[PDB]
Amino acid sequence: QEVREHQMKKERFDRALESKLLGKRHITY
Amino acid sequence: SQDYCTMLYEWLTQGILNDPYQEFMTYDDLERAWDTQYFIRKDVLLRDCDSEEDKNLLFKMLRTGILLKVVRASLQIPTIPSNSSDITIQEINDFADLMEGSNLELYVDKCYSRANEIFLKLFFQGYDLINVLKHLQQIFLGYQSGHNVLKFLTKNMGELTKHYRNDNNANYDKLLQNFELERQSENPNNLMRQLLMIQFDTETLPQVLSHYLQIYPAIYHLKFDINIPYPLNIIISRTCMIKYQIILRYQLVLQYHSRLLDETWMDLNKTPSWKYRGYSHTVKRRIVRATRVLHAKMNHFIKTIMEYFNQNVIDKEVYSLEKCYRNPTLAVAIQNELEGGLTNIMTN
Repeated sequence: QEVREHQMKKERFDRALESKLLGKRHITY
Repeated sequence: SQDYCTMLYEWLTQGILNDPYQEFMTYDDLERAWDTQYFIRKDVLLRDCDSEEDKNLLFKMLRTGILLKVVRASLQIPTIPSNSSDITIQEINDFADLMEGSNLELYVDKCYSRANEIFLKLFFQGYDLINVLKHLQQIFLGYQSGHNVLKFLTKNMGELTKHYRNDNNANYDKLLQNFELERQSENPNNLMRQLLMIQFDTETLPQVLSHYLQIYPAIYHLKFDINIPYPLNIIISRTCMIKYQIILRYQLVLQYHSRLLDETWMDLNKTPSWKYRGYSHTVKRRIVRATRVLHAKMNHFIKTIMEYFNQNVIDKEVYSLEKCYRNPTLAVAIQNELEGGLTNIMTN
């Protein structure tokens, strides 16, 4: 589970960086 | 639905979007200047698109259409003939049969593989993605390019420290002129180096690191940037650019500190006022030897950690990125591998 939590920390950092980088996810009408 | 099957076939084989009745499940903007946003209409979908499999199917179809439209806009052709590849797609005739059978998935996978193959061939033979990645590794990662940045540092030693000690009112026009003359002397074949632009940030490197991460902090206010054009911007996003900027600033800090250490050592070893002793000093082994031992410890720390980094992180990532594009299959997969490597570098 050590590699699992390491990958989870990496994914959390990636999510934080993607949210900081202009938020490419959007929804329109 | 004979019209809807034809529209879907056109979208999956040429990427041409013609929805005058707002019936197709996907439509793009500009009907940011080069990158248009593709909106998926859930009110006119053919399935639920809620499960992971259906979401991946929809994303694959949308990526196929986007790649087709990008190839069309790059080749300046109204349509992509089937002779450009070895994959042919048959038009849908029975909507119920297509929905109930796996023929839809087969055709989608076939067209997606065809689009990915065409895109990879184009970006590998006409755009030289290998040269592009080599140039970006030389610019931001310092891969086999330490000489240029070391020469730049040695040429702008006083300018950098005076800009870091002064406020924002200090004119950096001399540094900008040095950078532009260096870029002009650089060979024009290197598009990345010719498009490299320099700028000043109000925040420092530890400041931006604490702003981007969960850590705590007027030095090192310089940075560089590349304006990724079309159609390369759909692959090279801005998050990888910011990662490159952060890595470049970190490497610049390390190289400037090592240059300061080397200059201090050269002064200590070449100044006669330092290497001279006598007149019953009784202070030589107490002061000069002490500061030399301190400088040797600082070297055996800084150079050692820099070697460890550039070997077990930088070199490994360079080797992985060099071996990844061997017989590629998906440009999106290459980009995902690059982003994962950058994330590993940042999270080490």
